[PDB]
Amino acid sequence: INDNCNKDNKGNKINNFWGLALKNYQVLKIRSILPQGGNYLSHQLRLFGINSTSCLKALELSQILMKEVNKDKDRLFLG
Amino acid sequence: KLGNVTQILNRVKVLFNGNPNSTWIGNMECESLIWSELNDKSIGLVHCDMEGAIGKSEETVLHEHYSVIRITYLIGDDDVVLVSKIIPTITPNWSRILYLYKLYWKDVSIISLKTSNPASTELYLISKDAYCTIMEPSEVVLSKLKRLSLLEENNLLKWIILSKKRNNEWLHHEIKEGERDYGVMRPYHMALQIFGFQINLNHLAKEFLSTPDLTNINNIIQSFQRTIKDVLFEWININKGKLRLLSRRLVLSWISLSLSTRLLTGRFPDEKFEHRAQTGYVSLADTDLESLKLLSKNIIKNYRECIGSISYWFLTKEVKILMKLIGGAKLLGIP
Repeated sequence: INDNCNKDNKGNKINNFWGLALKNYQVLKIRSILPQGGNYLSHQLRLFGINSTSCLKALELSQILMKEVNKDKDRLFLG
Repeated sequence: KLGNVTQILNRVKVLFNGNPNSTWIGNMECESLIWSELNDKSIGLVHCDMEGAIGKSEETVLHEHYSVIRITYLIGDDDVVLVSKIIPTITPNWSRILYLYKLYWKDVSIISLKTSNPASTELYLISKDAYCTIMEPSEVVLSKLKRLSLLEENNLLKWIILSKKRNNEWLHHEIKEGERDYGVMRPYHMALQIFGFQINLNHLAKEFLSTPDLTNINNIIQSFQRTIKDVLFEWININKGKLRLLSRRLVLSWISLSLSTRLLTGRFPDEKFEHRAQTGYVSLADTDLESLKLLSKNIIKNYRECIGSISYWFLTKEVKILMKLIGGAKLLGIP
């Protein structure tokens, strides 16, 4: 049932990517072409990570990756 | 958490021969090991999430990025996607990395994530197509690189500022609307729960505030009472280390009490607590103790008047932990 639910969710959220779809102002191409000190206000949304909470960004980039990466080849992770 | 239904544990391989220096990217041993282990198979994407310390100089960062590019050339076949993370710096000579990526990859996309911190210069580069033929030594390539044109520099800086402002506004809107909502979580949080991640509110509370549970408000009340009476008794009994330790204990007790009452009732007992946490410190005075619903007695307040008010400064790790705790209390409780 857990695998079925995972498959259902990942096949259902194709149109809208979990309320995190990127707009046209966030992606740029080099060929085509901070505010107040240091504030950690973005960490209120990081509530599902114990060792490393940086698992929300992978969910955000997953749309672009599954758009343009092959799914039948292995992957390599550095650092 | 999933009970190994997807067999994720069995399909993770580690590149390691036993010798520690075969792991950092800037060494030749790591490249040799990766080439030896992966030259006979095809991989799709190379994800390089370096830590990017402020201590490291620009030369080291460019060296690591060149090493990652060379590794991708060596082992990566066609239709390979290189995902990397960069941290631009206010030092004017910072576009050498962008020139390097342009030189080695024709199709490079720069992305400013909205989930990441909108107050730090963090960007993600996705490179797809490659055209170079000969990978020259690191020294000559590093000496070859030059900065970018001023027009492009200003255009990129303006775009970065605009994207950061938009991301900050979106983050504030999401925080406010999540606090407003009654009892439902955002779709990405539910997706993370379905994938198998675990809520860290109880864990962070346990190993930062030393409170086994946050819903047992009464026990926290008596614990805070004992803590305040003990700290005042020791302070009037009498050096710097003991004062710092007891101040830390008192601040931790107050933070635990505030977290518990916000989680249960639905409102913090100090409207300035959120702003003080955001700027990165916690202040405890006699005024808010008096304004607090009567739990301590007059003698405790009079003894507190000897100290009056204290302000404790957290560092980056404690600020992150406290900020996550506040976010969890906001988004996992009644409005």
